[PDB]
Amino acid sequence: SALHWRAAGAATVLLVIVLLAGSYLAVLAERGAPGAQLITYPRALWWACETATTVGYXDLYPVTLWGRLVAVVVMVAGITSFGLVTAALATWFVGREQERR
Amino acid sequence: DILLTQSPAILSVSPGERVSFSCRASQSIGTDIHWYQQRTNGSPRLLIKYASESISGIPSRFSGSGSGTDFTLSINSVESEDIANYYCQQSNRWPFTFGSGTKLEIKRADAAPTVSIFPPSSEQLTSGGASVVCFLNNFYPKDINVKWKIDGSERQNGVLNSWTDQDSKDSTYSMSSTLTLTKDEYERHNSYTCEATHKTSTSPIVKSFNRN
Amino acid sequence: QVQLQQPGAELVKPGASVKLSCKASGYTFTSDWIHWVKQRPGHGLEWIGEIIPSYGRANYNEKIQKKATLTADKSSSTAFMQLSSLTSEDSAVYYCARERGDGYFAVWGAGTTVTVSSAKTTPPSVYPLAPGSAAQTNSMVTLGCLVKGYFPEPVTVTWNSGSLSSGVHTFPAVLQSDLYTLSSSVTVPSSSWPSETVTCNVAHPASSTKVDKKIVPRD
Amino acid sequence: QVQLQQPGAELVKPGASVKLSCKASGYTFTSDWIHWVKQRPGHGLEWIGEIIPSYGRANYNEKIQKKATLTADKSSSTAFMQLSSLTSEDSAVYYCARERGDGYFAVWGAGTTVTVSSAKTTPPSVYPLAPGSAAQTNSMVTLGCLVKGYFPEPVTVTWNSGSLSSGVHTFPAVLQSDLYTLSSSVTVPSSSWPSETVTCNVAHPASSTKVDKKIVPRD
Ligand SMILES: CCCCCCCCC(=O)OC[C@H](CO)OC(=O)CCC
Ligand SMILES: [K+]
Ligand SMILES: [K+]
Ligand SMILES: [K+]
Ligand SMILES: [K+]
Ligand SMILES: [K+]
Ligand SMILES: [K+]
Repeated sequence: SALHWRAAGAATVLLVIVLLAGSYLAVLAERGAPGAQLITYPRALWWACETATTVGYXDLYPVTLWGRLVAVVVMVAGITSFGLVTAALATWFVGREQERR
Repeated sequence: DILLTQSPAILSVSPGERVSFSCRASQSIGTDIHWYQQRTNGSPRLLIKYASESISGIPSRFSGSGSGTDFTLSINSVESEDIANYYCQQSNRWPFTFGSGTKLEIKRADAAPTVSIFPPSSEQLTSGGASVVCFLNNFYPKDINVKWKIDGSERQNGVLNSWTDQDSKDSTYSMSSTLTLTKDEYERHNSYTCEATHKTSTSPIVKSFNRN
Repeated sequence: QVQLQQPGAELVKPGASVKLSCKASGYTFTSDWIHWVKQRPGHGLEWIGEIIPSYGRANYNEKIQKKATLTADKSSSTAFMQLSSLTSEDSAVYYCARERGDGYFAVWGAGTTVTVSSAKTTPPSVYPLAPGSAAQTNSMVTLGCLVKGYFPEPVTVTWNSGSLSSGVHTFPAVLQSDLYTLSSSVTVPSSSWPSETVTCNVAHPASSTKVDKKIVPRD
Repeated sequence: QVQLQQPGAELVKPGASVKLSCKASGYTFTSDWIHWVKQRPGHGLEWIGEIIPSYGRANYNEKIQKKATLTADKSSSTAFMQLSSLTSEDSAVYYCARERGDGYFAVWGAGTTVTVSSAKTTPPSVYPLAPGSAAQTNSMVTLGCLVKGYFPEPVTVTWNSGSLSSGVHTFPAVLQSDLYTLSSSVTVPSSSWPSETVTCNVAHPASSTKVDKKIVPRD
């Protein structure tokens, strides 16, 4: 197993961890702010997924400073992970294309 | 913060009939509404979650509906055990809040009261006191009057009354009237009477005893 | 088994402070929150605050004056609410409840009746209530037991340690001269008494005193 | 051709259950949903539930008590609604409708009249109604046929197997002693009768009986 592939799998396991920790900490950060909606865990994990993939419908989002900081970590972890996979697919294609030559 | 309005505050229905409690939120809360039941002296009990989801252990008779700002808790064929207070609570936005509550009341057939008179006990006298207790049990409607007569003469001093809430066993009401007097005051009198005036009888139901 | 255990009562003098407890059992998760709800006699449910034990953070109802401070003990699985500088306005039943972080209160404690009074604790006097010698009887007979001279509320009255629930009425207490009084009533088929015992159990949490009183016929 | 076929009627005793059917024809897609709508006499349309045959999943109106269970049969292209433990409150016309998954009901069934009664089925007696011998006539003449002694509703009355629609009035049924009665009226130019036949066709789905009755002059 090549490095690019390992970094990818590793990025995916880390993403799943950031999603679960993100869901937990967003609820922790948001309860206490009047009007906040990101306050029960099942919808926070869903919020965490749509943030990490950058879709951002939104239907829910953080209103406090710490929930937002948590949002930024989720965003960056998702963008980095999906980017790592893209780059791993590139390394794979470039390697196999040099063999077809 | 989200204001939950429950109206009416009191709902009266006939046995076996279908009833509906209403809860209106000041703004839209999807289906994040939960219903609880609290019987007299009891702690709240979860009945429906997320507006319409069943809870294990709760009679199928109970159901919820609504989304948005308007919610309904329904009971198919209400029965005595349903006599209680009902609350809605929302979890859509911080902080969680409760509605003010709706009381369920059942209109059953009229029932005459069962009166019982009890002389003070020996253990009580020994401590220098006397209490003549009278129970007016399982009557309906709840409107009722009780009169005390000592040796044929109406007594009013030292009389404390107490009424129970509609009974969740048979939808009736009951009341207890207690005449408290010192051993002395109790010793210089013969018979004690308890008279109950109720809608079910033009004549009062009375109970008396004489300390021989 | 009971998931949340709370003391039955607490007497507190105006200006003083008390710390209520809520001991939890059953499944416990990192996503659990313990809530406290206040209910005054004849009134509704009022949210006070919440705490997430696994992390120790608490939030409070901003619409009301802050009388509470919440803390939790991970090892003993107990949540505590410190009420301070109380007044009569603070007298009510305080329930704790558990929420699995999904918004609804799956289970509630039995509640702690708190009384803010300068008065003094006093156990109740339990007296029997058997029919008088002249009282005629039908297919059913009614007995009861009188509970008076106690403070503060409440008292719990059971018949035959609970096995006798049907046919029971316990009237609300009445306050007179810093002392409460109430009576409970029980109706059993006349042919079953006194051949079969009928005892009333009266518990008064505020004084840690529980007493029984068998009901037998007069003379 | 008729896209949704449903039985005309069903008689059910209180407490019993019945299963209504809706046979569909025409184009059928994976995105079709079949809906059921209840309508009580003199009242509006009430949504009951829906089912997507291609997958077998059904949803129901939560605002009302659940009396229905929906199922579908892919091979026979038929949707079924099982109503159970019925009472008079459940007596009404039940329509099925088809939605191509885009929100509106493109086509509806004719509907099944359901009656919840302890009564018994009874075919209708069809009698003629020709003018009396002294009745003078204008450029038009009026004939009719009397339908009585039937149960439950409904009955469908046509004139000359449908070819005669204009000039027709079928009055609403009246209930008396567990039996319905109604009359239908037809007006044709006086010169056309009786040279040209005029027959009234009366169908009563609840008893699977259809009968005709030609209308001729008296004596
Ligand atoms: C790939 C990530 C997908 C995340 C989906 C989250 C859905 C949340 C939800 O609605 O869940 C609703 C239910 C309750 O109805 O909550 C639960 O007990 C389920 C545990 C997740
Ligand atoms: K994007
Ligand atoms: K986006
Ligand atoms: K977006
Ligand atoms: K958006
Ligand atoms: K948006
Ligand atoms: K991208």
